[PDB]
Amino acid sequence: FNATRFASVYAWNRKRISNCVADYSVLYNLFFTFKCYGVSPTKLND
Amino acid sequence: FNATRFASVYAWNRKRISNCVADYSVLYNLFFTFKCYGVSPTKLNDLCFTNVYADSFVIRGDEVRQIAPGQTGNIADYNYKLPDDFTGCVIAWNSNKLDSKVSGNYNYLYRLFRKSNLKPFERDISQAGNKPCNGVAGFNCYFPLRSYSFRPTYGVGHQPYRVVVLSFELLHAPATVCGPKKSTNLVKNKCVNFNFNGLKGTGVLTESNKKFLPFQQFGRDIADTTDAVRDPQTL
Amino acid sequence: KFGAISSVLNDIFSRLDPPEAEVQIDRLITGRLQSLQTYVTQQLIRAA
Amino acid sequence: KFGAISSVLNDIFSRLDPPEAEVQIDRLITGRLQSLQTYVTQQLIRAA
Amino acid sequence: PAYTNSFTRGVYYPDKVFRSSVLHSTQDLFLPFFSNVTWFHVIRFDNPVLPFNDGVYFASIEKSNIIRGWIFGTTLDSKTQSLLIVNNATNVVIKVCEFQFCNDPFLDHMESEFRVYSSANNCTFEYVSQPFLFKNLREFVFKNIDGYFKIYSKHTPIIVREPEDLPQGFSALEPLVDLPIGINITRFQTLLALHAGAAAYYVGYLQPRTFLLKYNENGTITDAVDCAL
Ligand SMILES: *[C@@H]1O[C@H](CO)[C@@H](O)[C@H](O)[C@H]1NC(C)=O
Ligand SMILES: *[C@@H]1O[C@H](CO)[C@@H](O)[C@H](O)[C@H]1NC(C)=O
Ligand SMILES: *[C@@H]1O[C@H](CO)[C@@H](O)[C@H](O)[C@H]1NC(C)=O
Ligand SMILES: *[C@@H]1O[C@H](CO)[C@@H](O)[C@H](O)[C@H]1NC(C)=O
Ligand SMILES: *[C@@H]1O[C@H](CO)[C@@H](O)[C@H](O)[C@H]1NC(C)=O
Repeated sequence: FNATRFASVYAWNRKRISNCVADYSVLYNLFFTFKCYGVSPTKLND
Repeated sequence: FNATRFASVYAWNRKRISNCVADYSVLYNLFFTFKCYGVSPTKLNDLCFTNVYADSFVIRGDEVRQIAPGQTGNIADYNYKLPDDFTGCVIAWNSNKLDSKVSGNYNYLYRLFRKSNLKPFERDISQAGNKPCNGVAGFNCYFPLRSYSFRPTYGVGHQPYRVVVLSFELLHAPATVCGPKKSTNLVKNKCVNFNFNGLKGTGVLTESNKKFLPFQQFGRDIADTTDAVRDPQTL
Repeated sequence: KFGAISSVLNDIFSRLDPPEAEVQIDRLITGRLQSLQTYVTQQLIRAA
Repeated sequence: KFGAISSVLNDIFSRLDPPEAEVQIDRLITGRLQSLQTYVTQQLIRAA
Repeated sequence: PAYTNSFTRGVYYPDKVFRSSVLHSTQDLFLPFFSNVTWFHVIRFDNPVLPFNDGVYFASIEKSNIIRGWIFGTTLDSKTQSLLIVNNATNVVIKVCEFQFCNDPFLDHMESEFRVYSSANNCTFEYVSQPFLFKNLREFVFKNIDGYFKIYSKHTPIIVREPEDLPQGFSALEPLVDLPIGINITRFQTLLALHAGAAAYYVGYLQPRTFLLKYNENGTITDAVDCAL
């Protein structure tokens, strides 16, 4: 989420997130757009 | 709306509104957001409401999304919780010209921490663990009410936004609030389209033997279709 | 209610905007057509 | 699945928020009622 | 504490829509039929603290109007918000302040409010209207749903036979007032107007049960059955 330089759209960076416990509350910490498909934002921590 | 003094989010003040016509058109005239749930915004004028309750509070601009049905957050779970099935509007507008000072704003606070989640349409005007606090600050102890410390130099998501929530019920009681719609003289024993207290239907209206008790305003058939209505102007 | 906000149609028209209602009243029409098709099927079996 | 995201009820309640589920589970309920109306109709015809 | 039986009482009108000659099934918070309810008799004095438990059915049999009102609150002190009901010879005062109640909030001895409350902080409510209240049976149902306080009341005089018994009869409770209190009603306590007298009052708790109410002609609920009894 925080990088000195994000990747360009033509060559987007794909980061594999695994073998960890993910809390999605931290994301909302940083005007935030959070559109979720197939799932809703509140249910992610469940 | 046009009040200099509002209320803190933890102690939001709810204003009873009844026995008057409400022209929602004035609010539309006033920089403002008019997101409504249960009723769409344009249809509010041609409706009659049982009671209109205004929940007035001040929050930040990023916490407006917390004031929502089914939404979990700081303000939603600890300050002002909305029901999943209410009928009403949420109105939020930026007022940093009246609610921001250079040093800060200690008039408006928010409850940062609480023991449990707060039930909808309730207000709390009142220890994390380990040692008890006993009325003093210590380890794992916090003064739950923290100040917003507003400034005009802050970002737009942290600017003071004034939110009022207009809540009401529909077709469940005698309606004390109605839209500014002109009345029409009543005729009986004729097939006439009718709009009694926001209920629209085409039917023949006749005198009814049913004696409605004062609470009862409508009569319902086994198909849940109104079979009798008490005229608002004449009972 | 057939999965809608109310059983009556004139509330859904007055309370909700025209695009929003056509989602509720389509459900209501589908539920009432299902019930009427169930009534003409059971009446046909009873007629047999 | 009857056009919903899943056949089973529990992942639709755990994944989607209550307003969005009430449409998906209504689509499942209507379809399951249809299958069960088809079964009751065919049992009535075979019982006749 | 003594326990007595509620034979068919606790049934109220669920909504403000007439219905006549219709057997309508409603699922709401009602008092289970044939339920054990607490019976408190005062002439020591029985003025205890009782929990709310998402609904209270209150019935009182008295002559001299000793049982005047109630208090509702979370912890029943001045740190939290609390409701008050006080009835006198003129009117009734329903008042939601942050009261500091005494341990024995006996009304008057008149000495007026006296030791019902000591202080009022952040008072936000004040509904004053017509007063709520041989023996006279006064029945009350309190519901706190989504921040709305619903009171259902019915007044009908009753006979004796066996002393101080709830009557075996069906009487529907008409809605009286709906209040936007917006407080947490966890506990409650009645008020006794101490001054030669006698009073007795009954407390029952509501449960979410399905009731099939028998509306007939004139629009009155005359009979009902508890589905899960
Ligand atoms: C009401 O107060 C109780 C006190 O035990 C508290 O635990 C609970 O969270 C509150 N509940 C409601 C209805 O807000
Ligand atoms: C206004 O309404 C009241 C209903 O209580 C009725 O008694 C009265 O006659 C009405 N007045 C006019 C001028 O229509
Ligand atoms: C109710 O109380 C009476 C006496 O206190 C007792 O005999 C009876 O068994 C109780 N009923 C239930 C269901 O506990
Ligand atoms: C009853 O209470 C009201 C409310 O304060 C008061 O104004 C009135 O004088 C009282 N009546 C008495 C004490 O007779
Ligand atoms: C209904 O009202 C009529 C008055 O015409 C009365 O004779 C009858 O007894 C009433 N029915 C009941 C159940 O009270």
